[PDB]
Parts: sequence; structure tokens; C-alpha cells
Amino acid sequence: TYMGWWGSLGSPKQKYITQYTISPYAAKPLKGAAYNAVFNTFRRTKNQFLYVAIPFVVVWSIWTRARDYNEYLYTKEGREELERV
Amino acid sequence: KYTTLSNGVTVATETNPAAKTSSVGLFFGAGSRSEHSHSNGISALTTNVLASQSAKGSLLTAKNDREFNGIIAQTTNDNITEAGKLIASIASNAVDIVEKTDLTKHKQYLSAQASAVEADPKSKVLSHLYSSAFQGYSLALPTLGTTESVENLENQDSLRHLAKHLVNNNTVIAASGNFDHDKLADAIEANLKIAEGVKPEIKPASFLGSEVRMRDDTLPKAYISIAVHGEGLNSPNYYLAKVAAAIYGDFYLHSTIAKFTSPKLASIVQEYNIVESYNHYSKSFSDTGIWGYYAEIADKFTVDDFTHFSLKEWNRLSISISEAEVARAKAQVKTALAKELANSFAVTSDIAEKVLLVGHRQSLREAFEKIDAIKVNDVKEWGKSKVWDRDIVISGTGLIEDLLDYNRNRNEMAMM
Repeated sequence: TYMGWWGSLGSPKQKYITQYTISPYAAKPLKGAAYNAVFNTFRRTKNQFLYVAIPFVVVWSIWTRARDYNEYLYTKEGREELERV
Repeated sequence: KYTTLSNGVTVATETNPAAKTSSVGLFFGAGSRSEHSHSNGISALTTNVLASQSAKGSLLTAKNDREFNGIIAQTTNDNITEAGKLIASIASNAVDIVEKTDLTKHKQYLSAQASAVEADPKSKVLSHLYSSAFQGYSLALPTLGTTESVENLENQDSLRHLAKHLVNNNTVIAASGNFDHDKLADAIEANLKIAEGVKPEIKPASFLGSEVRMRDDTLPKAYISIAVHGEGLNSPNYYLAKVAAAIYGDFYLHSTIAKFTSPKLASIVQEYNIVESYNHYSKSFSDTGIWGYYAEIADKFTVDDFTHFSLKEWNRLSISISEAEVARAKAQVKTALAKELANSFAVTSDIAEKVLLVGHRQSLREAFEKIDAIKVNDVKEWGKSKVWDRDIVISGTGLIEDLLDYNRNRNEMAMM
């Protein structure tokens, strides 16, 4: 398999890396939650916006044209065009 | 026995006619704790330079401790007075000796020692544990400095260190062996000439629960160490902390007694041979300490099991330690204290350490009386105060991939 248990997770020989951390009780919880959740969230949204906007814009433009045409067909002035279809 | 000479320096000696060999040493406090990152290791380098001088038949050695430094001239009993004069000279000419010294060889030797403590897995583990526990303060610095900072030291820095720390108010002449104290005091008085100065303020330090992981997968074992804020030499719980540590004691899997050692942790850890060896310790500095254990696990798949069981046994400290365990720990601590104070070199080192860092040294009889007074309820109160649900500091070197994150070990400290 590609993932063992804790003793051997399949990681390559790892060496020269030092990891530091502090106790949760000694660390401030939710330090910059107020500032982070605004500024960093806006940064993430800015980075990922176009990928969700361009597809959304295309699909919603297609949906809007289809919906508007459908609304137009079922009206007194759309009767003839509905009949032709 | 104490005598405050002229210049205000104090000569403290513990003379005993049964001593095999005598020793006398000048210790001027200000170990690594007095240094800062840029000039770290200067105290050890200076003490090595001083102790590298001509011995005149004695045995000069450097101390290089965390909070104090000194030069010790071990020698046979009848020669002690000569050794006295020797060290006096070595310290009356300290600035001259340092000025005339080419540090290249001494810095090479000091860097070799620094690498040595960076290779011996236990030395590395405990050095990293102390560094992370007291991170942000001078106490986190190595006793012998790092291999990067040592090469950046020069004679002038050593001279500044000596001028600041090698002063009468900050120095002590410790001695032990079989000799007349008055003779040694008189011999040193005529030869000791060190600059006046106020005792340098001892830098503060506060314990910060943390974790450091130097995971090197190429090593054959997992060398971990887990501790909590202990008791410094000042605290009245000093011997109580030693008793609490001894309740769990030492262990070596391949030792013959391994299947018979009293501590419950020892019996727990042979069932699947969780750990190869471990030892509980109460390192004590001037005002703060580290109380915990060091351990070497051979089976890389059982680091978590060992940490779990050891911290459960720590939990047992505040609840279910029985009178048998407390009595055993008291006896073992008394025997260990007596053992540490057999060699005259060790007695000299202890005298210097205590006189510099606490001002008064409790005789061994007083220590025995203080340990005997400990009741099981005292040990349990200490366990509640300092162990139960308290922050831990962790260190690991190799094959510690199984050593779970900080939260798991920390939360092991308060479950029943």
C-alpha cells in the first residue's frame, strides 16, 4: 500500500528538518481571526474568483437567454413564433 | 567550612579525612545563562583557555556548566595547597592569559565538544529540550555553545566576559579532600588577586511548554524526552522533586534487573518491550528546573505506547502512589545524593554550584533529614501542583514519526 501506520507512513527518509511548536494553553487562540477572516478571506476569494465567475457567467448567460426567449414565446406577440416551432 | 577572604571572595571547603584525593576550584558563576546568542559559548571557551594552562603536576579541568563556570585542580591530598596557589595564579592572570592566547586551537576543541553534544543522542535531546523549554531567554543557550557561534568568538569578547563575571562578589573557591582548611585559605589569600565588581544580575527565564522534533530517520532508535517545569535549587520541593522523579526511577531493557525493577512503568513496558531504556530526572537550575524523563525506544512502532504509558504513570503520581513507592523513592534519592558526593571532584563541583546559586549548601545529613520527612501526601501535593494537567516540553531526534503531536501527549497529562 501507499500509506502505512504511524511507524512507517511511507514517507522517504526525512532528515535535517526541525519542527517547533508551543503548547495550546500557552498560545493565544483566535489571534487574528477578526482580521484574518476578512483580509485573507478576501485574498482567497480574489485569487479564486475568475475560475468561478467565467463559467458562471457563461452558464447564467445561456440560462438567461433561454429563459427570456421562453417568456417571450408564451405571450400574445410570441404566439406566431411559438406556432412556427 | 567557610571563610570570606580579603577581596570578599569566599572559600568553602568540605574536608574529610577519608577522602581518596583532594580538589580545589575557582568558580565564577555566569555560565551560558549569562551569554547571548551572538557571544554564546564564550564562558566555556574562556574556562577552557584558563584550564589549558600549565598544571604543575595537578589536574586542571574546566567545568562549563549552564549557570556557572570554573577551573578545578584535582590533586593528591598533600599537594592540595600547591594546587590552591595554581588556580589562584590562573585567575589572577586570567586577562593576561586570555590576551596572550591563540584561540584557534581552543575554538576548534570547543566546536568539537559542541558537535559531540550534537551527536550523542541523549545530549542532543536534552540540549534541545532545555532550549525549547526556556526558548527566548539566555537559559536556552547550550552550555558549550553552537558550532556556528564558537567560530565567531575572539579574545576581546572573552576579556569582556571575564571583566564582567570574574569578580570577587561573583566568585567562590570550593575545595574538598583531606587537608587543613586554614592552610588552603592562607595559600590562596596570598595569591588570589581578582578585580572588584558587583555580582552580575542573573538573567530571567520562564518555562514555555513546547515541542521540538529533529526527526532523523537514519538513526537506529527514537530518542525522546518529555518534561515539565521542575524545581530549581531554591525551591523547598527540590528534594521532593527528586523523590517524585525517583518514584519512576531508571530502566534499561537489557539490564539483568529489568524484569525485577520496582517501578510500575518498568513492569508495564516489558509486556511488549515498548521501550529500550529510560531514566527520570529532575534537572535543577538556580531558580527553575526541568522534571521529566529521557527515553530510547528501539521499536519505532511503540513510541506512542511508551509516551502514553509513561504519562499515565505520571498521572498516577497525584492519585495512587502508595507508601511503598514513596519509601523506595526516598531511599533511592538518599543513596543517589550520597553517591554524587563521593568523588572529591563532585563534592567540589556541588559546593561551588550551591554556594554560587543558592548561597548556602545543605549538608548531606540535613538533606537526609529533609528527605526522610517526606510523606506520600507531600509527594501527591507536589504532583498536583507541578505535574497534573501542566504544560510539557518534548524533544525527539530519530524515528519519532510515531511520536504523536503535542496535543495527544499534553492531554495524556490529565486523564484520570
